[PDB]
Amino acid sequence: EAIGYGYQVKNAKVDNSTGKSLTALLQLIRNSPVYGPDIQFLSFTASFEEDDTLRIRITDANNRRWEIPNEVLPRPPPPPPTTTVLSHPHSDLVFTLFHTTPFGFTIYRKSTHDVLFDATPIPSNPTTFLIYKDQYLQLSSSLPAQQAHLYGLGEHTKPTFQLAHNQILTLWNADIASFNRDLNLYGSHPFYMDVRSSPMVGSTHGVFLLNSNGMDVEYTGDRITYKVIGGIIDLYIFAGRTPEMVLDQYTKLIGRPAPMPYWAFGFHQCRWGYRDVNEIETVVDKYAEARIPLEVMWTDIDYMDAFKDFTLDPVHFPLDKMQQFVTKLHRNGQRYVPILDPGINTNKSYGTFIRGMQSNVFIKRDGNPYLGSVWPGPVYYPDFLDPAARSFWVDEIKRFRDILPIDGIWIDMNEASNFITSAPTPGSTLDNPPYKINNSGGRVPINSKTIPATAMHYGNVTEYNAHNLYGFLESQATREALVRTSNERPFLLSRSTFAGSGKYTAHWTGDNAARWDDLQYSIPTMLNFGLFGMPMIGADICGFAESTTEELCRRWIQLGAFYPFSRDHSARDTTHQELYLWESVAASARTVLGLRYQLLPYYYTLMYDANLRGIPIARPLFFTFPDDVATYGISSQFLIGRGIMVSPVLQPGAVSVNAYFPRGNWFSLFNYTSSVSVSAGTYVSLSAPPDHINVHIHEGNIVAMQGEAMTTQAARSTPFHLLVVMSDHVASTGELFLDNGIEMDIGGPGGKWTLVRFFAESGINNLTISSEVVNRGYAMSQRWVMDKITILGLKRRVRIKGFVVSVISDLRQLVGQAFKLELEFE
Ligand SMILES: C[C@H]1O[C@H](O[C@H]2[C@H](O)[C@@H](O)[C@@H](O[C@H]3[C@H](O)[C@@H](O)[C@@H](O)O[C@@H]3CO)O[C@@H]2CO)[C@H](O)[C@@H](O)[C@@H]1N[C@H]1C=C(CO)[C@@H](O)[C@H](O)[C@H]1O
Ligand SMILES: *[C@@H]1O[C@H](CO)[C@@H](O[C@@H]2O[C@H](CO)[C@@H](O)[C@H](O)[C@H]2NC(C)=O)[C@H](O[C@@H]2O[C@@H](C)[C@@H](O)[C@@H](O)[C@@H]2O)[C@H]1NC(C)=O
Ligand SMILES: *[C@@H]1O[C@H](CO)[C@@H](O[C@@H]2O[C@H](CO)[C@@H](O)[C@H](O)[C@H]2NC(C)=O)[C@H](O)[C@H]1NC(C)=O
Ligand SMILES: *[C@@H]1O[C@H](CO)[C@@H](O)[C@H](O)[C@H]1NC(C)=O
Repeated sequence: EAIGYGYQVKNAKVDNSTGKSLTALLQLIRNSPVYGPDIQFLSFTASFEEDDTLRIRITDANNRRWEIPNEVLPRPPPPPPTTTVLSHPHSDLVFTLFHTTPFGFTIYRKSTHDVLFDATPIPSNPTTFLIYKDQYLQLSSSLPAQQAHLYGLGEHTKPTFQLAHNQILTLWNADIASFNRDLNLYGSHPFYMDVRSSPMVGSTHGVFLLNSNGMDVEYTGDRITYKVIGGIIDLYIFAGRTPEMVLDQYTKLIGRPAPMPYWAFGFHQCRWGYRDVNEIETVVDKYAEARIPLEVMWTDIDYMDAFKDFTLDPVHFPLDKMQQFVTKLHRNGQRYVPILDPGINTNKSYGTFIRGMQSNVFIKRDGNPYLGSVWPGPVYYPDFLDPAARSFWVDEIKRFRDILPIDGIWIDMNEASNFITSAPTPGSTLDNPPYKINNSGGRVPINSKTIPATAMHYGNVTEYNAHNLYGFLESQATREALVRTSNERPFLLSRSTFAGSGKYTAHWTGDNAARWDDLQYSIPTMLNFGLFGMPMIGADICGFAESTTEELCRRWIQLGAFYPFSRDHSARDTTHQELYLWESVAASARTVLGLRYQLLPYYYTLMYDANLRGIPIARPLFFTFPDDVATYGISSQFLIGRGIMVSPVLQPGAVSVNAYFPRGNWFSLFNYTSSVSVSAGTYVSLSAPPDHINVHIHEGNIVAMQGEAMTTQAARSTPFHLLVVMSDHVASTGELFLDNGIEMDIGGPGGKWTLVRFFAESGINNLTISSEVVNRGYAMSQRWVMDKITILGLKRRVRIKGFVVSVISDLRQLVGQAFKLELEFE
C-alpha cells in the first residue's frame, strides 16, 4: 500500500466581518493501513496573529488532540482550479488554499512574490502530501534549493551552521553526548530560519512547528518534510524580513530570553571529580594566585551524600566546612552553584523521598511509580506537570538553601535520562510506534535510556506526548524555587530544553570532548541557540570528555572567553584542566578574560537587548550583514553584538587564520593600531600567534567598556572608557544599559535603571561625540564615571577645542549626565 492518499477541501471560507481568518474542512481521500489510522476529517485554519505572523493550524475536526498546554507555553488561542486566498493589507504574507486533489497551500510575500512555504503536492508522489494519522503527521514544503539557506532545527552537533542538504534531523530529547555529530541530543527546537539570497538579498522568514512530539525533519535542499509521531500541525510563519525581525517575532510567541544577573557573565569553574571541600578551596585559591578572574565555583555530584539531591557527603563535603567555603566565596565577591538531578533515590530513610511519596509527586507507569536508574541507583522522577511536584521541588530547594546558601542551580540529566531501558508494554503503540523516528541515528526505540512512553503525568498526559517538555518543565519549576527563596535575579543552567526554555534558563552544549573538532562545533551550536531564543549559551572550555592538551586548552580559553556563558568543566576520568595549570594557558586566559571583563557592560547591554527583542548576544555575521551572501555559510567566526567579530584559530599548529571580513574597516580590540580594510568582503590571513586570538570592531560602532578586575563586582566600580569607531559613510552609534545587576524585573516601571545611547559624527572640520540618557537619576546615584574616549577610524588626529588613534583623557564625566563633546582636527 501507498503511505497515504491525502485530503480534499470540502469547504473553505474567509471570515468576513473581522480581521480575516480562513477556515476549511478537509476530508480524507482514501485510507491506508501504513503507519496506522488516518484522521478522516480535518479542521484547517489560517489566521494572522500579528501582521507579521501567520498561524496554520490543522486538527481533527471531530476530536481534541494533544497540544502543548497553554499553561506551559502561553499564546493566543486558535481563531473562532479553485483557490481561497487570505491576505491583510498590513501583512506581507499571503496565504492560498488550493482545492486540488489532494489539496495544497502556499504562503508567499506580497512584495516580492517570493514563495516562502509551498505545500502544493506533486500528485504522483505521496511523499509530498499532507498525511495525518494518529501517530504520523507528514507536512512538506518545496524550497528553492540554491536560494534558501536554512538554520536551526536543534539540538544537533554539526560542523556547519547553515544546514547541509540531504539529511534527517531528529528531535527527541536524549542523553547522547554532543561530541557525536548529527544525532539527536538533549533538546528539541522545531524552528528554522530561511534566509533567501534572491529575489531580494537577505530577505528572511522563520517557520516553527509548535509540537512536542518526536519527529524526523528531512531536508533535501529542494524540499523539507516533517514526519511527526503525534500531536497536531500548528505551524507559525514569521514574516521577517530581516533575520533580527524574525527572532523578535519568534520570541514574541515562545517567550523572551530570561534576564541574567551581571555575575553570570564572569568566569565559571567546575569539574566532575572534585574530591572534597579542601580541593575546591584550593582551586579557588590557585585561580587567585594566578591572577585569573574566577567569579563562580561549581560543585558536581561529588558534593552529595551518595549522589542524592539535597544532601551533603558528611565525610568529604561536611556542612560546617561547606558553609565556611560559601561564606568565604561571598566575602570575596564570588558565587556558588551546585548541580541537581531530577531522579529521587528511593531509600526509605531519605527525607526528600519520604516527602515526595507523601505528596504523591512521582511519574507513574501501570499505576505504580516508575523506577529508573541514575547516579544514586534506583530513582523515581518528579512529575513536573503536576502542581504538587512543583510545590515539592520548591520546598526541597528552600530547605537546602536554608542550610547552605547557593547562588543558582545547574539542572542536569533532565531529558529525563535513565540508565536502563524498560520493556515495552505489550500491545502499546506508544511504546511501539508505527513510524520509528531516527533516534540515536539508528531508528532506536524512543524508550531507550529514558522514561517509557506509556508512563503517565498529571492530567492523564502520556510521556509519549510530554517527553520533550520534561527539561523545560523542570526549568520552570527550578526558576520558581529560586525566585521564591531570594529577591535577586536568578541563575539557572539546564541540559535538556524545548522551544521556550530560554525564558527560564541558560544552556550549555553538554558532553562535548577535548577534540579540535569540538572546539569548532561550539560555534554553530552557540549560533543555533541564539536562534532558539536561548542566548545564554556556551560549551565546556577545554572539552568535557577525554583529556585535553596544552595547545587545545590555550586555543579553547581564547575562544571560550567570548561565549555568552563561559565555564571550564571536565569529566572525572581525565587530566585536570583548570586554567592555571599550564603557564601558556594561564597567560592567554589573563589576556582574553581581561578583554571579556572590560566588555562586561557590553555583554550586559546585549543581554538587555535579547530580553527586549530576542536578538542573540553571539550572532551570525549575517545578522549585521544580511545583504552579504558570503556570510551565510560562515561557521567559524561570529559577532558579539552588532559590530565585534571573533575569528578564532581552530587547528593545531596554526599561527594564522584565514578569516572573512565584510566590507569596511575593522580594528583589533587588543591593539587599536592593527586594522583590516577591505572593499568587497574577502578573506584575510590574520596573524594569530599561540598567545593571541583575533577580535575586531567594525567602523560605525561605539562600545562602552569598563576596567579589568578579578570579580564582576569590582569591575563595575572602575571607570568607563568609551571606544568610538568612526565611519566615512555613516554616523557611529552604540548603547549601554545600566541597573544594579540583580533586579528581578529588568528595565521595568520601577525605573532603577538607565539606558544611554551614544552618537558620533564627523563634519568637514570637526567631530561631535554625544550621548542621550533615559532615567539619568539612577546612573547618577551609582557614581559611574567616563574618564576616557578613544576614537578610531580617522586618518587625522582630533583634540578638544594610515589610520591614527586619538585619545581624550581625564574627562571625569558622569555616565548619567548626557554630554555633547566637540572636537577639532589637527
Ligand atoms: C558523564 C556522562 O556519563 C554518561 O555518558 C557517557 C556514556 O556513559 C559513555 O559510555 C560515553 O558514551 C559515548 C560512547 O563512548 C560513544 O561511543 C558514543 O556512543 O557516544 C556515547 C555518548 O552518548 O560517553 C558519555 C558522555 O561522557 C551520561 O549519559 C552523561 O549524561 C554524563 N554527563 C553528565 C553527568 C555529569 C556528572 O554529574 C556532569 O558532569 C556532565 O556535565 C553531565 O552532562
Ligand atoms: C538506605 O540508606 C541507609 C542509610 O545510609 C543505608 O544503610 C546504611 O548503609 C551504609 C553505607 O552502605 C552502612 O555503612 C550503614 O551501616 C547502614 N546504616 C543503616 C542505618 O542501616 C542502606 O544501605 C543498605 O542497607 C544496609 C543495612 C547495608 O546492607 C548497605 O550495604 C545497603 O546498601 C540504604 N538502603 C539501600 C537500599 O541502599
Ligand atoms: C561642525 O561642522 C559642521 C559642518 O561640517 C557645522 O555645521 C554647519 O554650521 C554652519 C554654521 O556654523 C552652517 O551654516 C552649515 O550649514 C552647517 N552644515 C551642516 C551640514 O549642517 C557644525 O555647526 C559644527 N559644529 C560646531 C559646534 O562647531
Ligand atoms: C601593536 O601594533 C603595532 C602595529 O603592528 C605594532 O608596531 C606594535 O608593536 C603592536 N604592539 C602593541 C604595542 O600592542
